[PDB]
Amino acid sequence: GVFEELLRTSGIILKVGEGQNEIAVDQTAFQKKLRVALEKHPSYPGVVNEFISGLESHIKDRSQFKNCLLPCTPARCESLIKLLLGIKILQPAVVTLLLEKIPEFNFPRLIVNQFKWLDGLLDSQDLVKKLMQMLSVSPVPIQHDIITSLPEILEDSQQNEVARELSCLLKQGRRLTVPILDALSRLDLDAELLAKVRQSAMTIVPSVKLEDLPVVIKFILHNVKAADAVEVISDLRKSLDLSSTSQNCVKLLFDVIKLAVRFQKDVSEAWIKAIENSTSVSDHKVLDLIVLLLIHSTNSKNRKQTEKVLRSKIRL
Amino acid sequence: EAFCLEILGSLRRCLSQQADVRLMLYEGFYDVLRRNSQLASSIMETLLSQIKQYYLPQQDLLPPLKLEGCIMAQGDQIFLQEPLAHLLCCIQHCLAWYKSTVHLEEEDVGFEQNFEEMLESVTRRMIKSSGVGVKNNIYAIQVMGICEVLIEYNFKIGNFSKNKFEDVLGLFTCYNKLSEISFLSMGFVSTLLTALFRDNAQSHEESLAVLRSSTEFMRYAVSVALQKVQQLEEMGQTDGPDGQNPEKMFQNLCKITRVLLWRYTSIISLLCLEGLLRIFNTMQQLYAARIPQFLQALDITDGDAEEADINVTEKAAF
Repeated sequence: GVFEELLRTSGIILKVGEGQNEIAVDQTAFQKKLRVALEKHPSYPGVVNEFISGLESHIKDRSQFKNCLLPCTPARCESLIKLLLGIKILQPAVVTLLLEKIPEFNFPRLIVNQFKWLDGLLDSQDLVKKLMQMLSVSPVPIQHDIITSLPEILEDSQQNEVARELSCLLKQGRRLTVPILDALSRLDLDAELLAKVRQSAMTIVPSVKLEDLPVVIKFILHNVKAADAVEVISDLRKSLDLSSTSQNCVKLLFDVIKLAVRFQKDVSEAWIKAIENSTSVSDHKVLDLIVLLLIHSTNSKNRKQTEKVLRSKIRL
Repeated sequence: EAFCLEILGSLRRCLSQQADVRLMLYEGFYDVLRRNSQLASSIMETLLSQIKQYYLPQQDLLPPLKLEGCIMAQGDQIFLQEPLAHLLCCIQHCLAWYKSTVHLEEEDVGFEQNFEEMLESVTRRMIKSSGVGVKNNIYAIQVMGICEVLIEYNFKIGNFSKNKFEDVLGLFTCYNKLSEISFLSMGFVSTLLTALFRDNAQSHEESLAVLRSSTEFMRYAVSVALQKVQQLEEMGQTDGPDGQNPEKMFQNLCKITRVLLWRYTSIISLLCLEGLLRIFNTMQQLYAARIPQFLQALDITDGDAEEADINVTEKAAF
């Protein structure tokens, strides 16, 4: 009822929805709007709750849902939920709003974009518990959706613990494999939490699909490539390297193998031990020759002995 | 220009993230708000929010600040500080710069607030293994470090003050007590600090003699100069405001060499020996070309009589 009364703070128009009725000011205008009604004029918390309901009449019109994420000329790059959607006292309030946006829902994935580096809130741990909790009632699109955004930008104190929580849940599906593997490409939810999770990674894709091949390979090699992760390479060379659209399958194999071929040098020694140890002599994979094309021939300076093992079993 | 506004507003999400980013930010806020620092208002705003947030400007409390948090115990027993030494030194430097030379946003209102908080930090600090060895290492490194940074802020905070000097003595005695249980944050308060020590006097013989008259703080001054010249001479560039722009390095190098050399030659002297020896090595093997003036900088008053072969011969003479 004081919806446009919240527009009094720094400028909020009660637009039809997708028309982002901005103020001609945004950045401190929304904080002014959650100070004026959401803090001072209607009530300390009471104005917040009444204005929640008062815009909540608008929330059936998902123009004023999805214009929150959408493009439309704001106060002077977001709309109502997304553009001016930051309250630290509204941390748990719009958190309840995030729970309410969760079940019907994508729209929940655009609410995860609304979380995509969400506002630094009252408690990420209650938020992380809630986010993971309402993912067990919904599809992995919402699970991996919120896994993407929290996967780099998350509280990191219960964040790395909740990361290990999902990496304890990461067995039952291959959904959380890639989403973990992003923040298990970015960071480590535990230090050997990372190493144990990558211990999940070896048999983590023995007979995996095409795209799960490049993804679970990016995880199964480049997540945490230690010195002894060179032996890690050998394990993968035994498990899923039976090398087989199909060139796209080769393109993903190459994306993993060659973003790692010149990212960390150890994969050079890794493909060297993948052939020269026990494959570039006895019972060779065609991916052995392919990877030799990638690792054993395609190194920047890891090629001279790359030529030595390149003709090494190439001679005997 | 949404460049700097959106750029600081992006690197806000580097405000506390794993504490290496925190260290580079605590180093680099000062450089951005010095050289390209028209926009120092929000810069001091970011420093002010951060500093008066984790650290506390409260009244009459237990510790002078709130160290409990600046530690890996501020995580999950992990040893990632988010170092109070970093943000403390950054506060003291960038405030000194922006306020005092900027008018000679977070700068001014932060100026009043940081004046209160810094007088509080001085009066409230000086006014007094394996398993928890995490606590000892992290907490104590921070404790000695915050002592050093506040020591410099005071050490320039008073022109001839015996009260400023007394709080200098108190911070120094605290540091020595930290020795009982070091890469000092002493960029010029341990580079123009010693100018009074190896100096002779100007006015406040009582002020300066109450300031340095320990041989504990005197060892702290010589050891700041020693650790510093050595880090620049071989390890890399430098610690504070004057590493990366080596023109500052050569100037302050010529000066500190002048004063340390005087206090060695005329007058503990093992320290002047050990430091001038490390330093002259750094000056032969860092400023190859600049050496033409730099050796002359110690022996000359104005470089208008000779050249560098004249310099080689005459400086070998001296």
